[PDB]
Amino acid sequence: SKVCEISGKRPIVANSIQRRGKAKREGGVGKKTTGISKRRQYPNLQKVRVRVAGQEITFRVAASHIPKVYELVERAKGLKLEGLSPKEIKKELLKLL
Amino acid sequence: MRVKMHVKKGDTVLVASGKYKGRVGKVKEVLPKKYAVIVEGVNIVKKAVRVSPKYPQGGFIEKEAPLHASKVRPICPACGKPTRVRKKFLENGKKIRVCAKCGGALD
Amino acid sequence: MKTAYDVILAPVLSEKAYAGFAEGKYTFWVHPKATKTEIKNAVETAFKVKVVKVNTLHVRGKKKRLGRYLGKRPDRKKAIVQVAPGQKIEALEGL
Amino acid sequence: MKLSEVRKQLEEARKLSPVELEKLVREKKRELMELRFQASIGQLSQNHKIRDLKRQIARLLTVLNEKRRQ
RNA sequence: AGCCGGUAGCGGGCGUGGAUCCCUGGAUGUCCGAAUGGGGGAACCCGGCCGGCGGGAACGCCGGUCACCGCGCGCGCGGGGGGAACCUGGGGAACUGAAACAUCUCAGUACCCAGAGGAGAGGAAAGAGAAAUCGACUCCCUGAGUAGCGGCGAGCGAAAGGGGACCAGCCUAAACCGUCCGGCUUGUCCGGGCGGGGUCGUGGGGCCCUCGGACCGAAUCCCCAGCCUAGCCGAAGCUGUUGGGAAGCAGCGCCAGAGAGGGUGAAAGCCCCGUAGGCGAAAGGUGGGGGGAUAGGUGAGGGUACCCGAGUACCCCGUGGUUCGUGGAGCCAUGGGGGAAUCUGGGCGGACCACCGCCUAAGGCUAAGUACUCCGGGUGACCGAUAGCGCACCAGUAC
RNA sequence: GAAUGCCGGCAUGAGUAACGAUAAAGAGGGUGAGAAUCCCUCUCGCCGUAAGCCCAAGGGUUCCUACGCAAUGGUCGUCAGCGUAGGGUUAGGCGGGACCUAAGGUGAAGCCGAAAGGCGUAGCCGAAGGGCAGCCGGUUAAUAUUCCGGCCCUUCCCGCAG
RNA sequence: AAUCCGCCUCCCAACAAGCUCUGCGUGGUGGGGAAGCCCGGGUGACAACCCCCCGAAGCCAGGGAGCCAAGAAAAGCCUCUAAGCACAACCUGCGGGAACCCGUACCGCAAACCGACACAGGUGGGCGGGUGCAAGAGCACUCAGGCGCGCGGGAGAA
Ligand SMILES: [Mg+2]
Ligand SMILES: [Mg+2]
Ligand SMILES: [Mg+2]
Ligand SMILES: [Mg+2]
Ligand SMILES: [Mg+2]
Ligand SMILES: [Mg+2]
Ligand SMILES: [Mg+2]
Ligand SMILES: [Mg+2]
Ligand SMILES: [Mg+2]
Ligand SMILES: [Mg+2]
Ligand SMILES: [Mg+2]
Ligand SMILES: [Mg+2]
Ligand SMILES: [Mg+2]
Ligand SMILES: [Mg+2]
Ligand SMILES: [Mg+2]
Ligand SMILES: [Mg+2]
Ligand SMILES: [Mg+2]
Ligand SMILES: [Mg+2]
Ligand SMILES: [Mg+2]
Ligand SMILES: [Mg+2]
Ligand SMILES: [Mg+2]
Ligand SMILES: [Mg+2]
Ligand SMILES: [Mg+2]
Ligand SMILES: [Mg+2]
Ligand SMILES: [Mg+2]
Ligand SMILES: [Mg+2]
Ligand SMILES: [Mg+2]
Ligand SMILES: [Mg+2]
Ligand SMILES: [Mg+2]
Ligand SMILES: [Mg+2]
Ligand SMILES: [Mg+2]
Ligand SMILES: [Mg+2]
Ligand SMILES: [Mg+2]
Ligand SMILES: [Mg+2]
Ligand SMILES: [Mg+2]
Ligand SMILES: [Mg+2]
Ligand SMILES: [Mg+2]
Ligand SMILES: [Mg+2]
Ligand SMILES: [Mg+2]
Ligand SMILES: [Mg+2]
Ligand SMILES: [Mg+2]
Ligand SMILES: [Mg+2]
Ligand SMILES: [Mg+2]
Ligand SMILES: [Mg+2]
Ligand SMILES: [Mg+2]
Ligand SMILES: [Mg+2]
Ligand SMILES: [Mg+2]
Ligand SMILES: [Mg+2]
Ligand SMILES: [Mg+2]
Ligand SMILES: [Mg+2]
Ligand SMILES: [Mg+2]
Ligand SMILES: [Mg+2]
Ligand SMILES: [Mg+2]
Ligand SMILES: [Mg+2]
Ligand SMILES: [Mg+2]
Ligand SMILES: [Mg+2]
Ligand SMILES: [Mg+2]
Ligand SMILES: [Mg+2]
Ligand SMILES: [Mg+2]
Ligand SMILES: [Mg+2]
Ligand SMILES: [Mg+2]
Ligand SMILES: [Mg+2]
Ligand SMILES: [Mg+2]
Ligand SMILES: [Mg+2]
Ligand SMILES: [Mg+2]
Ligand SMILES: [Mg+2]
Ligand SMILES: [Mg+2]
Ligand SMILES: [Mg+2]
Ligand SMILES: [Mg+2]
Ligand SMILES: [Mg+2]
Ligand SMILES: [Mg+2]
Ligand SMILES: [Mg+2]
Ligand SMILES: [Mg+2]
Ligand SMILES: [Mg+2]
Ligand SMILES: [Mg+2]
Ligand SMILES: [Mg+2]
Ligand SMILES: [Mg+2]
Ligand SMILES: [Mg+2]
Ligand SMILES: [Mg+2]
Ligand SMILES: [Mg+2]
Ligand SMILES: [Mg+2]
Ligand SMILES: [Mg+2]
Ligand SMILES: [Mg+2]
Ligand SMILES: [Mg+2]
Ligand SMILES: [Mg+2]
Ligand SMILES: [Mg+2]
Ligand SMILES: [Mg+2]
Ligand SMILES: [Mg+2]
Ligand SMILES: [Mg+2]
Ligand SMILES: [Mg+2]
Ligand SMILES: [Mg+2]
Ligand SMILES: [Mg+2]
Ligand SMILES: [Mg+2]
Ligand SMILES: [Mg+2]
Ligand SMILES: [Mg+2]
Ligand SMILES: [Mg+2]
Ligand SMILES: [Mg+2]
Ligand SMILES: [Mg+2]
Ligand SMILES: [Mg+2]
Ligand SMILES: [Mg+2]
Ligand SMILES: [Mg+2]
Ligand SMILES: [Mg+2]
Ligand SMILES: [Mg+2]
Ligand SMILES: [Mg+2]
Ligand SMILES: [Mg+2]
Ligand SMILES: [Mg+2]
Ligand SMILES: [Mg+2]
Ligand SMILES: [Mg+2]
Ligand SMILES: [Mg+2]
Ligand SMILES: [Mg+2]
Ligand SMILES: [Mg+2]
Ligand SMILES: [Mg+2]
Ligand SMILES: [Mg+2]
Ligand SMILES: [Mg+2]
Ligand SMILES: [Mg+2]
Ligand SMILES: [Mg+2]
Ligand SMILES: [Mg+2]
Ligand SMILES: [Mg+2]
Ligand SMILES: [Mg+2]
Ligand SMILES: [Mg+2]
Ligand SMILES: [Mg+2]
Ligand SMILES: [Mg+2]
Ligand SMILES: [Mg+2]
Ligand SMILES: [Mg+2]
Ligand SMILES: [Mg+2]
Ligand SMILES: [Mg+2]
Ligand SMILES: [Mg+2]
Ligand SMILES: [Mg+2]
Ligand SMILES: [Mg+2]
Ligand SMILES: [Mg+2]
Ligand SMILES: [Mg+2]
Ligand SMILES: [Mg+2]
Ligand SMILES: [Mg+2]
Ligand SMILES: [Mg+2]
Ligand SMILES: [Mg+2]
Ligand SMILES: [Mg+2]
Ligand SMILES: [Mg+2]
Ligand SMILES: [Mg+2]
Ligand SMILES: [Mg+2]
Ligand SMILES: [Mg+2]
Ligand SMILES: [Mg+2]
Ligand SMILES: [Mg+2]
Ligand SMILES: [Mg+2]
Ligand SMILES: [Mg+2]
Ligand SMILES: [Mg+2]
Ligand SMILES: [Mg+2]
Ligand SMILES: [Mg+2]
Ligand SMILES: [Mg+2]
Ligand SMILES: [Mg+2]
Ligand SMILES: [Mg+2]
Ligand SMILES: [Mg+2]
Ligand SMILES: [Mg+2]
Ligand SMILES: [Mg+2]
Ligand SMILES: [Mg+2]
Ligand SMILES: [Mg+2]
Ligand SMILES: [Mg+2]
Ligand SMILES: [Mg+2]
Ligand SMILES: [Mg+2]
Ligand SMILES: [Mg+2]
Ligand SMILES: [Mg+2]
Ligand SMILES: [Mg+2]
Ligand SMILES: [Mg+2]
Ligand SMILES: [Mg+2]
Ligand SMILES: [Mg+2]
Ligand SMILES: [Mg+2]
Ligand SMILES: [Mg+2]
Ligand SMILES: [Mg+2]
Ligand SMILES: [Mg+2]
Ligand SMILES: [Mg+2]
Ligand SMILES: [Mg+2]
Ligand SMILES: [Mg+2]
Ligand SMILES: [Mg+2]
Ligand SMILES: [Mg+2]
Ligand SMILES: [Mg+2]
Ligand SMILES: [Mg+2]
Ligand SMILES: [Mg+2]
Ligand SMILES: [Mg+2]
Ligand SMILES: [Mg+2]
Ligand SMILES: [Mg+2]
Ligand SMILES: [Mg+2]
Ligand SMILES: [Mg+2]
Ligand SMILES: [Mg+2]
Ligand SMILES: [Mg+2]
Ligand SMILES: [Mg+2]
Ligand SMILES: [Mg+2]
Ligand SMILES: [Mg+2]
Ligand SMILES: [Mg+2]
Ligand SMILES: [Mg+2]
Ligand SMILES: [Mg+2]
Ligand SMILES: [Mg+2]
Ligand SMILES: [Mg+2]
Ligand SMILES: [Mg+2]
Ligand SMILES: [Mg+2]
Ligand SMILES: [Mg+2]
Ligand SMILES: [Mg+2]
Ligand SMILES: [Mg+2]
Ligand SMILES: [Mg+2]
Ligand SMILES: [Mg+2]
Ligand SMILES: [Mg+2]
Ligand SMILES: [Mg+2]
Ligand SMILES: [Mg+2]
Ligand SMILES: [Mg+2]
Ligand SMILES: [Mg+2]
Ligand SMILES: [Mg+2]
Ligand SMILES: [Mg+2]
Ligand SMILES: [Mg+2]
Ligand SMILES: [Mg+2]
Ligand SMILES: [Mg+2]
Ligand SMILES: [Mg+2]
Ligand SMILES: [Mg+2]
Ligand SMILES: [Mg+2]
Ligand SMILES: [Mg+2]
Ligand SMILES: [Mg+2]
Ligand SMILES: [Zn+2]
Repeated sequence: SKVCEISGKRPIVANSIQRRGKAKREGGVGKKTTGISKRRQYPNLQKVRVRVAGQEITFRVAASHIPKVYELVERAKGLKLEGLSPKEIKKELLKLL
Repeated sequence: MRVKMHVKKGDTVLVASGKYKGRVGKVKEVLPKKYAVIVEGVNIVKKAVRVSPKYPQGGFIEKEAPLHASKVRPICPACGKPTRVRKKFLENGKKIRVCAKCGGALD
Repeated sequence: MKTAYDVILAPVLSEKAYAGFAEGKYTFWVHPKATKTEIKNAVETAFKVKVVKVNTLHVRGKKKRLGRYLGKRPDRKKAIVQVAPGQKIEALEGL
Repeated sequence: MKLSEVRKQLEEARKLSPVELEKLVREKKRELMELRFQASIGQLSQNHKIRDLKRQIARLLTVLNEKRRQ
């Protein structure tokens, strides 16, 4: 319910538009709007836990960009990350974005 | 920045206006913040003084009341005439007041 | 720079302060932030005595007025220093 | 004090070392307290001497600060 | 040539050996405050470490230093908070209007929040849209209350084009080359960094052949005019008379690139301050103008088909933006799902298809013309103390 | 000329209601320009689980002394919590801090949220709770467990001995 | 980790004593000291300072019993040991030295606090004497102490 660490996708505001009536294309009088109210659309955030240089790293990422985490782990083979903290490993992965 | 004073203590001025118009006299004091000069023996007033240490017997003393600086006119020590004031740069070159009629210095 | 003469401002001139001279208790106006330990050093440095006791008290300024204008005198601090047996502060013996 | 005396004070002060300047400040702050004590018992008619001494002390501290900024 | 603020007095001092005062730079600058050693009920309190003071070890004082976060190899750089209005982004009402009311309106307004700076945004076409055309963006006029949108109600309301202001265009990613570093799955590897190369729509670039060998020039830096932060010079009138006072009246003059205006005892071109016209910076600030550097910029064929920005385009679902309220609904944006290709690729011209054209998405920057008025100045068929700012006065005070 | 308009001024009601507990006063002497109202004396009355004394809040010089009476005081005023000025508040042991923790607050780690922010074990802050060493008397116009006197005590530092 | 604490076993001690701590009394010593009378002070006075009774809700206290609704924390303190260190360090006695910051006036059931007022209202804790009334903090009077309430003088109708 927040922000994708890979894409930056975040909650957006969208209207909820309740409608009545038969559309004109079906031969009806037309659609009438019986209510418009704000709501939020959330990114499909999920957890992704990966091992990187012997350390466990967790990403909060939209389902759309789950493979983008694994690509980062691949490209992390050309880095020197041994002995680093997970917080420090995570910053190094995201720098490759 | 500073009050402009065409006259100073203590050159000799003609009093050209007011009840003492025509009097020539020396400038005892200049009060820039009032734009006023005191001229010897001009503009005399009768001030009451209380019986006191400074004035035993009390009664009245005589004060010189200030004159508005514009009422007064320097008298040129060279040609002895009342004059407007010009400015002249010497060779230093400091600047001095000079008589508008002739050209003598007023200092 | 901080010297003994920035800590000790003036003698306290009153019948209560004078009554203390006979015992070697001398009363000064001191800087309001000045500590008991530093008044001791300041008095010893300035008056060539040995302070064995220091009492202090704040003296709040009096509110005062000149017509329309209500104000306050500045706050002050008093110090009573006890000199070693036999010693004197001749500058205050004055009287 | 007089203008000539001030120039003279600054010239002499600018030839003293920091240690000598501190000892002079310390002595002038001593004399300043003396003036305070005298003023406080109504025995200092020449009260201008207080202001002059406070500004002497300020000039000395100014010179002492000159010599230690380099 | 006077001076020690408003502010006189007491009591004392200073200044042509140049004071007071005005401008610039510097020094000092308790405590609180982003407040940052720690704590705290802001302006108080309590510490560590190094050095100093005291007879000084206990105690205290003085100087230095010590928060947290980000980035960069414990070190360094940066951040924090404030600013009248203006600006952009993230959120975002209602009264009211529709003579009731729900879609609609008010309005993406008020307001909250984040951020920017002297501006901000935008910006160098995956544009427009019909001109066989135009050529970044911004801003003004106009197009136009048009086109359209709309319980087709109340109402809402474009763009192109034309006229103007200003004017300017650049840097990358990828192909390919080089080098350093490290992974294990050992090399024609893969990855990460840096350098070279490369930047486009008459498509451009790479690589391989082939011929051919100085002008440009910054938005960066240096210098300098110019300007700002104090200032200065500046023409020409006397007499009489009434009057407390002349500048009024009278006589006789004079100046004017100056007869704007304000003072002076009343009504003054010539008494004072000024005005016209000129002059002026050692120091700090500015410098868009002038000059100089540096950065950077630069060929033609032919072949090769290597590269040309991905969870992107694209389609579907849910919405927003636009004049567009589901409409025949495209375009631009994107929360969910599915999901390409590298020019014979792709997006657009209002469903869709064909034809004919326009453009080159998924990286970034970019002056000027525009907005505002805390501040300074100039000017009012603006107010003149119940007016004009809430405040002409010690007011965001008293209360 | 009217808006129970706005601001200010000034009337009427009117020398009227009232002068704030029905605990209560009288006289003599003094001071003074002035005295029912200030000071002093005597008599009278009222409170006395208070209407007396101590402490904590809160208030912030109202305390003490001198001088004064325009206003403040429901009258008067020579008086005063009022005007002007000078003086007055003294701690190793009392209270708080250089100690502890409570609710709660804050908050390394960590969690969450369009922004602002919301949580959060430890830790920290937080008292009228825990803890901690001073009693009696004298002195000032005004402070006193603080000054002084007598007799006691606590912590820290350094040293000696065991 | 522990020699401490907890648990098991044995010995002895136990409603004792012992060790320890507090209260009260005494205690070298230092103070105080009435009425009355003279002008807050002097005198009283070389003041005396003793006996008996009553007696707390306070103290010894972390006392005892009963009951159910089952009644903070942490530091000071003591003990255990770890790194370390064991010429140190800690404990005990003594001696010398050192001991900071803030509050302290005054009002405080009220004329100084909250109520626009010197307002019959509101304001938490402690002391609150004596006699009598069965008791009491009730009631009457009264001590110490504090007051007569900041308009009065007459009159004697509704
Ligand atoms: Mg929105
Ligand atoms: Mg919906
Ligand atoms: Mg339809
Ligand atoms: Mg149809
Ligand atoms: Mg519809
Ligand atoms: Mg989840
Ligand atoms: Mg998973
Ligand atoms: Mg998706
Ligand atoms: Mg997917
Ligand atoms: Mg001049
Ligand atoms: Mg005249
Ligand atoms: Mg004449
Ligand atoms: Mg000069
Ligand atoms: Mg200093
Ligand atoms: Mg005395
Ligand atoms: Mg000291
Ligand atoms: Mg104290
Ligand atoms: Mg204090
Ligand atoms: Mg003051
Ligand atoms: Mg000077
Ligand atoms: Mg001396
Ligand atoms: Mg002054
Ligand atoms: Mg003088
Ligand atoms: Mg000069
Ligand atoms: Mg300056
Ligand atoms: Mg600070
Ligand atoms: Mg701080
Ligand atoms: Mg803090
Ligand atoms: Mg040190
Ligand atoms: Mg000493
Ligand atoms: Mg030391
Ligand atoms: Mg320090
Ligand atoms: Mg911020
Ligand atoms: Mg902020
Ligand atoms: Mg800022
Ligand atoms: Mg917005
Ligand atoms: Mg809302
Ligand atoms: Mg509505
Ligand atoms: Mg409207
Ligand atoms: Mg309206
Ligand atoms: Mg309407
Ligand atoms: Mg309506
Ligand atoms: Mg209507
Ligand atoms: Mg209605
Ligand atoms: Mg709208
Ligand atoms: Mg907005
Ligand atoms: Mg607005
Ligand atoms: Mg935001
Ligand atoms: Mg900001
Ligand atoms: Mg601009
Ligand atoms: Mg910009
Ligand atoms: Mg931009
Ligand atoms: Mg481009
Ligand atoms: Mg037309
Ligand atoms: Mg609209
Ligand atoms: Mg045009
Ligand atoms: Mg223009
Ligand atoms: Mg152009
Ligand atoms: Mg290698
Ligand atoms: Mg690679
Ligand atoms: Mg490689
Ligand atoms: Mg490489
Ligand atoms: Mg090509
Ligand atoms: Mg450039
Ligand atoms: Mg001139
Ligand atoms: Mg002229
Ligand atoms: Mg005449
Ligand atoms: Mg004339
Ligand atoms: Mg004429
Ligand atoms: Mg003109
Ligand atoms: Mg004029
Ligand atoms: Mg005029
Ligand atoms: Mg005229
Ligand atoms: Mg006229
Ligand atoms: Mg004129
Ligand atoms: Mg000009
Ligand atoms: Mg000019
Ligand atoms: Mg090229
Ligand atoms: Mg070619
Ligand atoms: Mg290819
Ligand atoms: Mg592209
Ligand atoms: Mg990408
Ligand atoms: Mg869609
Ligand atoms: Mg819409
Ligand atoms: Mg839509
Ligand atoms: Mg339609
Ligand atoms: Mg549409
Ligand atoms: Mg094509
Ligand atoms: Mg295609
Ligand atoms: Mg498209
Ligand atoms: Mg499309
Ligand atoms: Mg299309
Ligand atoms: Mg198109
Ligand atoms: Mg079409
Ligand atoms: Mg085609
Ligand atoms: Mg196009
Ligand atoms: Mg430009
Ligand atoms: Mg700009
Ligand atoms: Mg611009
Ligand atoms: Mg403007
Ligand atoms: Mg202005
Ligand atoms: Mg006017
Ligand atoms: Mg007025
Ligand atoms: Mg006004
Ligand atoms: Mg008027
Ligand atoms: Mg103003
Ligand atoms: Mg005021
Ligand atoms: Mg009418
Ligand atoms: Mg009426
Ligand atoms: Mg009325
Ligand atoms: Mg009526
Ligand atoms: Mg009215
Ligand atoms: Mg009217
Ligand atoms: Mg009115
Ligand atoms: Mg009225
Ligand atoms: Mg009346
Ligand atoms: Mg009336
Ligand atoms: Mg009557
Ligand atoms: Mg009457
Ligand atoms: Mg009547
Ligand atoms: Mg009546
Ligand atoms: Mg009444
Ligand atoms: Mg009556
Ligand atoms: Mg009444
Ligand atoms: Mg009464
Ligand atoms: Mg009497
Ligand atoms: Mg009498
Ligand atoms: Mg009276
Ligand atoms: Mg009287
Ligand atoms: Mg009475
Ligand atoms: Mg009396
Ligand atoms: Mg009783
Ligand atoms: Mg008050
Ligand atoms: Mg007062
Ligand atoms: Mg008192
Ligand atoms: Mg008083
Ligand atoms: Mg008196
Ligand atoms: Mg009075
Ligand atoms: Mg009176
Ligand atoms: Mg009177
Ligand atoms: Mg008076
Ligand atoms: Mg009154
Ligand atoms: Mg009265
Ligand atoms: Mg009253
Ligand atoms: Mg009198
Ligand atoms: Mg009073
Ligand atoms: Mg009193
Ligand atoms: Mg008073
Ligand atoms: Mg006194
Ligand atoms: Mg003591
Ligand atoms: Mg304490
Ligand atoms: Mg300490
Ligand atoms: Mg603490
Ligand atoms: Mg704590
Ligand atoms: Mg955190
Ligand atoms: Mg919190
Ligand atoms: Mg907590
Ligand atoms: Mg602590
Ligand atoms: Mg605490
Ligand atoms: Mg406590
Ligand atoms: Mg306690
Ligand atoms: Mg204590
Ligand atoms: Mg004791
Ligand atoms: Mg007292
Ligand atoms: Mg006292
Ligand atoms: Mg004592
Ligand atoms: Mg030993
Ligand atoms: Mg174990
Ligand atoms: Mg064992
Ligand atoms: Mg005892
Ligand atoms: Mg005993
Ligand atoms: Mg005795
Ligand atoms: Mg006695
Ligand atoms: Mg007596
Ligand atoms: Mg007696
Ligand atoms: Mg006898
Ligand atoms: Mg008994
Ligand atoms: Mg009981
Ligand atoms: Mg028990
Ligand atoms: Mg039960
Ligand atoms: Mg706890
Ligand atoms: Mg603790
Ligand atoms: Mg070991
Ligand atoms: Mg032992
Ligand atoms: Mg000791
Ligand atoms: Mg301290
Ligand atoms: Mg208090
Ligand atoms: Mg006290
Ligand atoms: Mg007291
Ligand atoms: Mg008292
Ligand atoms: Mg009272
Ligand atoms: Mg009392
Ligand atoms: Mg009551
Ligand atoms: Mg009470
Ligand atoms: Mg009372
Ligand atoms: Mg009162
Ligand atoms: Mg009251
Ligand atoms: Mg009363
Ligand atoms: Mg009351
Ligand atoms: Mg009560
Ligand atoms: Mg009693
Ligand atoms: Mg009986
Ligand atoms: Mg009884
Ligand atoms: Mg009874
Ligand atoms: Mg009874
Ligand atoms: Mg009783
Ligand atoms: Mg009863
Ligand atoms: Mg009773
Ligand atoms: Mg009795
Ligand atoms: Mg009595
Ligand atoms: Mg009464
Ligand atoms: Mg009464
Ligand atoms: Mg009658
Ligand atoms: Zn001449």
